[PDB]
Amino acid sequence: KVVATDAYVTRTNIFYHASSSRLLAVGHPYFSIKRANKTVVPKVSGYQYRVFKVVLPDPNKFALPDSSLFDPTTQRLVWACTGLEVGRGQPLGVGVSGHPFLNKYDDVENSGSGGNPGQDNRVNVGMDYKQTQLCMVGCAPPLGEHWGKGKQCTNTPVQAGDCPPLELITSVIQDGDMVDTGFGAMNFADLQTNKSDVPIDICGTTCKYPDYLQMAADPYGDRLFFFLRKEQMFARHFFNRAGEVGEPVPDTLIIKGSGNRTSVGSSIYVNTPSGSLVSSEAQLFNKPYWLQKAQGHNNGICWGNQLFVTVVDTTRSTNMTLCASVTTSSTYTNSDYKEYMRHVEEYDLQFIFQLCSITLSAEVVAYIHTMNPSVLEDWNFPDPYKNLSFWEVNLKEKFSSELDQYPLGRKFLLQS
Amino acid sequence: KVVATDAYVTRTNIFYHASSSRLLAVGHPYFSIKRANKTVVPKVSGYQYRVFKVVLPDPNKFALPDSSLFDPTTQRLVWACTGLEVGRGQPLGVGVSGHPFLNKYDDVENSGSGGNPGQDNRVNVGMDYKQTQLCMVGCAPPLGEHWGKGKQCTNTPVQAGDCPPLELITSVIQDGDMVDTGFGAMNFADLQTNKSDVPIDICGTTCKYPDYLQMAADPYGDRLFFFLRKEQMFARHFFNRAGEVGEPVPDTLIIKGSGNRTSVGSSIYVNTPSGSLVSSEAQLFNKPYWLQKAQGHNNGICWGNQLFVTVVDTTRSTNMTLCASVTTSSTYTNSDYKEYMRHVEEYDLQFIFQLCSITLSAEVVAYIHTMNPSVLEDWNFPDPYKNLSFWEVNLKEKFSSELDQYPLGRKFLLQS
Amino acid sequence: EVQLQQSGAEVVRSGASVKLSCTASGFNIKDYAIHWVKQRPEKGLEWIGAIDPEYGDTEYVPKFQGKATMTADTSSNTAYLQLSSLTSEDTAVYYCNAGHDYDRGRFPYWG
Repeated sequence: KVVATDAYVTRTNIFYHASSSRLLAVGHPYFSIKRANKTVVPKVSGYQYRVFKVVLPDPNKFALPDSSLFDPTTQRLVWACTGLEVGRGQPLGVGVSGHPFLNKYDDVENSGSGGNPGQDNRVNVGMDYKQTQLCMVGCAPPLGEHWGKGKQCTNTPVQAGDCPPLELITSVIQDGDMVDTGFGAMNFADLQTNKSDVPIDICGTTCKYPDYLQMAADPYGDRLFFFLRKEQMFARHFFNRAGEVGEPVPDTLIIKGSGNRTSVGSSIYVNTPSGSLVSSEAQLFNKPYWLQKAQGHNNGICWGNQLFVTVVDTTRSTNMTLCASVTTSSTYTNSDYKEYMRHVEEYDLQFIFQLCSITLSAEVVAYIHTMNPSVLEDWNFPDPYKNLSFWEVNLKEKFSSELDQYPLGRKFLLQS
Repeated sequence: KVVATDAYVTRTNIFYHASSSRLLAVGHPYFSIKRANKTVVPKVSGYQYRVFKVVLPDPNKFALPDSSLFDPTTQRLVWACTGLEVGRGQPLGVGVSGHPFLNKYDDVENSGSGGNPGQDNRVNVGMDYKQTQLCMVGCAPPLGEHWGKGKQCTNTPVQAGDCPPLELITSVIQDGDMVDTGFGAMNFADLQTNKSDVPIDICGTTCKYPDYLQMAADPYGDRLFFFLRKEQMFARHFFNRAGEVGEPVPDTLIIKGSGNRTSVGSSIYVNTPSGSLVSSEAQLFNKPYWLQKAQGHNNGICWGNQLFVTVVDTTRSTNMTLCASVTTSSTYTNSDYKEYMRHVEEYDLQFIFQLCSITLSAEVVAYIHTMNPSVLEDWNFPDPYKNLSFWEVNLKEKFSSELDQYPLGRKFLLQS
Repeated sequence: EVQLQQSGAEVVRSGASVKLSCTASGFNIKDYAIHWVKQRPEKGLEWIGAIDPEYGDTEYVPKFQGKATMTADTSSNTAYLQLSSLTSEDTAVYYCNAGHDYDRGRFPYWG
């Protein structure tokens, strides 16, 4: 029922290069800065999804060299992605996140500690996250999965303070969403009500993980032209949570003591992650990728003249520390200086597209009415994505037929 | 519009070898030593850029074996780089930097500490930097990028002590500039006014990182004949900065406590880097590199009879400790000895060039007037780089046509 | 250009409440640590409490707990200090002072 694009999309020999030039994002790696109403400094962190909405010029309205390539009737044009290079322009490094009131009780990795459960046992703790690299391409935005407070309720009927129901939520990954760290893909705003179980840059948001299984199993495969990924982490330290244990250890599994003790210690264990070593040999970017064959049926056809490129790069997450002097006392005094957190992201999106024509027979028009119907409506033969947020990359007026004048174009001529 | 040199630069069969002999740099790994006005001991650190300005003899004025190769009119000669080996002659190792008054408050990786904010909480802390290897070749000096105090200001209008505006500044990498460490590529002299956030060898200078994206996007590509790189680091320890938080954690992100506590801990986290293991298998040097094909249009043509070779090697950063006795008491007394820091760098630059001729037609002269016009002026058909600082390597009177009499020449005959 | 304007002098009968205000100390993102000081012609200076705009934290003295109530309006504004059952021992001059950005000791900016 679903056929590959190679059956009804004829290929040409016309190739074009388009570069986004240098793209810079400068902000705060932990939280947005709002004074007094709207944001003044955005939240820019290396552990955020970079979902670029690349807008392509309509080839049916493009100033092509010759219009004899196709007939205005019965035939329409569409761009096909054949080359891609996501350039990163920052030094490799690891950034750290933390929480001045992290819900950490005792370092449970080694031993300790007797009995100090009290009002507030939160400690100022910092950590580095799990290393994650990934990049995807499609003509539709990618799907991410995360665990959120599920619809209530499986079984019945009563509150309160009980464990919230979990539901696997599939959603659209927007530009700025957090990637998984070392604590799963979940909605920390709803599932952790104390605002203190995870570092501050994720404790009020949601970490989303790509739903590779669903996007690969989609019929047309508009969301996964291809993907590359590298995740790695290890257990740095261990500790337990402060507060009441909602679900105690069964009576059958612990022999109660002990004269003293008698109160079972906190049995809610969670470990801090660590991204380990970052190296140049492990880099996925700064090298071209050629879409020789697509996993789905959509073989790189950019329907709607748009392209969604998702990028996650935690290998350049170094957070710069700034120090501004308020005064200069005779001696050194901490009150004279203000410390600031700043993070930066540098991107250079390079694409190479192939022009393609489609002979619109009765069967072709029928097959294209199903699937995305706007493809026929925009061809003359409202956007539901205006509620989401993507990094707009306007590549109109940026297409060039002189391939050898650009790095990715030079690599294309000598390859594939 | 821009064409490769292979179209208008004809190749010959004449090859030459040129060696810089042993190059030694001995100094202080942290700072220059000035008594009383000018420097007596230079700053020599493994984390400095080694930008060698290799001067080549003019082939149009060279004592060639036969002048019948070219016509003095309509034709000119120029050297082309075909072989390169940057030899390093020191034991592999890791050197450490530190600061007797580093702005470190509490070890935030594990836990702690209650409430000791005071006048001065700076601690004497030492650390090892991120491992970085790289080497580049071009006929123009390389471009580096760093974050500096930006032009004031985006938005308006008031001081003081606020966060300084950030601007990505591209500049020329001079010999002696500091490579990135673990705290990013920034101008620590302007962005960190307390002179105490990073170790002393970078706290008063600027760390520059190569702008690979810009140098690769250059039309003529005179700055990147090729490049090789290897960066690696991991997070050693975590801590927070002392002083006032310039941008506090938003309210929505922390539940205020606590009877005690009540004061939000320092939420300015930065981690110490570590270069991890250095090994011989990871070495980029002591092996020849043959410029088979260039990424840019300049396919290894040394315009102006000069060649810029940039080298960064942190795998031989071992800092030697010297101890001189002022006196010799009957017992051991620390007052009898002075401790000194010394670092050394040993290089041996080996090149193999190919003679090339250029037939200067009306179109060729026009294409060469654009781009670098001095190429035509020096051919008889002020230097803006005298304000910069490079390691002068005079290879005039060092060219030899007997290739088999040298190591790189022997490797050239049996290869390529 | 860093001065603090208050509410103004007030004559109150015994047994009624009074509300004092401060100005230009307590903004979003900045973050001051506001203190209040009582000056009685016999007891000198007495510290009342420390309030932090933004977070809105509150600390008091056991002598003044139940006598002085502290509030903070994050927008503009602030810092309101109100006293309940007023007696003859409350006849004093009250100051709103803020050390620049944070902490206790420092009062360089007084009301």
